[PDB]
Amino acid sequence: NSVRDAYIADSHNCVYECARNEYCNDLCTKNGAKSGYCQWVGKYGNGCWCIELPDNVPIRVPGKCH
Repeated sequence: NSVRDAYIADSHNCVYECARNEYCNDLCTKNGAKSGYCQWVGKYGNGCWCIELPDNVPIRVPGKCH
């Protein structure tokens, strides 16, 4: 598939921390996702989670934020 649900990440494999769900919905949708929300707890801790984020945008993968 060309989309996936995951933490959106930058070019350094770092999540985007969040204080508001709105921040994440905006961030996710402007990058092509259908919606998003803030995770205050999750696999990698605090960060925005996007629904159906296209695969030309990075997601947090195993390893470190560098």
